[PDB]
Amino acid sequence: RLEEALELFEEMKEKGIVPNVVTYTTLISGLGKAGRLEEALELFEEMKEKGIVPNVVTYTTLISGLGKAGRLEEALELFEEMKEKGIVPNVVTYTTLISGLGKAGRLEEALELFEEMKEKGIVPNVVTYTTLISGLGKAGRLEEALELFEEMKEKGIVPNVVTYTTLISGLGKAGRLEEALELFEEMKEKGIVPNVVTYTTLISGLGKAG
Repeated sequence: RLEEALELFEEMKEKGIVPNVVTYTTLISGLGKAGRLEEALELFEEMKEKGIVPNVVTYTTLISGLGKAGRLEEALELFEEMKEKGIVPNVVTYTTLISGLGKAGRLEEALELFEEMKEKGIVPNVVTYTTLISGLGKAGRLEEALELFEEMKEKGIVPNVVTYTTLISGLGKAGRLEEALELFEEMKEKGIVPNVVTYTTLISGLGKAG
């Protein structure tokens, strides 16, 4: 009921009443999910200016939408600022961040973020994983992409088609046909349908040998 809440908020302000950090955090959350970013920004400015101290939720909602927007430098600004004010970031902040840093080809920083997130005792997820592995493979760092795949399984996370297609394509280009094979089999074991790219690269390598 976000539009009603807003009407109420305007009526509140009009009769000269002080907004509370809670009314602000909920408004920023609703505006953020509603995908209407900039409005959530105006509200962040009223909030900072009126001296209200934001929670971890205002920061996470903003950085999530900021990342999807592709406004990485700003999202980062926030992330750092939040860190200063002692607000300890959750899994989503990190995920949106590394997802954006990967989409931005700023890999090693995304790496550092992952190591930091693990250091702060945060739990990486299937999104943080598939994104980091796809990032490593896309940059030709196949070896690491592998290690990370393995450790991702080691934590019981089930990869999806992307991590597979990317690794198999890389292994196929690389000439490590045997592993690309066991991996093809393993990815069938889990019942997922392979991609056209996997098939063609596989037949191409399988063909060029034996």
